Amino acid sequence: LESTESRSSFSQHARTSGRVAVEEVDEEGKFVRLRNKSNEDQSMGNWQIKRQNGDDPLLTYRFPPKFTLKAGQVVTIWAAGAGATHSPPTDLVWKAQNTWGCGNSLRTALINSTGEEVAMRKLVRSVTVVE
Repeated sequence: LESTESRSSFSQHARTSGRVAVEEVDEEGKFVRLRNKSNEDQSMGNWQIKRQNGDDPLLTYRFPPKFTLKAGQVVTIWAAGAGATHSPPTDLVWKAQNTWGCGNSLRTALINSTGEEVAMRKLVRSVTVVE
C-alpha cells in the first residue's frame, strides 16, 4: 500500500455592518444564507448579493423590489440548480443563475439599495497533497 499525506485548510472571513450578516455560504454553490441579527426589521428592496469566485466574472443577484428580512429571521437564496422550492420570505430561488459558483476562493458580499457593501463572507480552501 502506498502512503498518503495531505493538508487541507478551510478559512472563513466575515465582516458585518448594520442588521444583516452573511451567515452561511455553501461550498457546493447551492445557497447563500443571510440573517437579521438585530431586533428590528430590515427592508432589503433592490438590495444585491455580489459573488466573486476568484477571477471569475462577477455574479450579481438582486432582491425583489420590495422585501423585508424581519428581526431575527433568515433568508436563503438558492441557485436554480439546487432544486429548491421558492417560498418567501425564508427561501428565494435565483432563477437566472444555476450555481453560486464553486472554487477555492468564494467571496459573497451584501449590497444595500445605494450600492454600498454592508456585509460579506469569504470562503478559502487550500489543499496540498504529498506526491
